[PDB]
Order: sequence, then structure tokens, then C-alpha cells
Amino acid sequence: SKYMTPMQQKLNEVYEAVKNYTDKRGRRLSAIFLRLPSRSELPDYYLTIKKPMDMEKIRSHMMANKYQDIDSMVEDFVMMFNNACTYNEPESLIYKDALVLHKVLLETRRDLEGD
Ligand SMILES: [Cl-]
Repeated sequence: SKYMTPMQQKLNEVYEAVKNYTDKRGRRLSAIFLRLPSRSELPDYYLTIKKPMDMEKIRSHMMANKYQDIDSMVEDFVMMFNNACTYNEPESLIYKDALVLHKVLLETRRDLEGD
């Protein structure tokens, strides 16, 4: 029950790498990516963004064993970061953090390449 398969562990490690990333100043960038606002808190968002995505949705999908490989998980993270960069202006913190976390994501995948 509690022992993950290698693929489950890899998925978890990728997810945790993005979640736990702290920069050189101690700032945990993922805090604002965990959960989107509701449709009634920010309707404009859901009019603008075709496929809403946040880390909780990612985590839920992973916990359900719905990701069959790492690339499928990466695709959802990419969607999330691209949505943040579509809704928000390039000057904004959310846009900038999405770029940093995208780099964390890809470096992590590359680092785990051989497992
Ligand atoms: Cl980095």
C-alpha cells in the first residue's frame, strides 16, 4: 500500500521538486500555483484560459495513478505555467515565477533521466 513503484516514485519526485523549490533568498515559488481562484472569484480568468490547471489538480491526478509517464505530468505543468504567462503580463511576479519553475521542472526531468 505505502510502497510506490519506480514510476510512481519518479512522478512524485518531479512533483515535489516543483512544489518544494526554494530560491537563493528562501522563497518557495510554488505557493501561488497550488490552487486557482474559483470561477466566481475571478470569472475573467476562466473566459481567457481554455484549460485551467493548478498543482492540486496535478497532485490529485498523480495520486489517482492517472499519469502513465513523466511526459504526461510535464505536459500539465507546462499548461499551468503557460496559462500564468497568458493571463498575466511579462512584468508580473506570477509570470516570472512560472518561468523559473518551468526551468526547475525541466532540469529535474533531465537530472532523473536515467532514474
Ligand atoms: Cl533553476
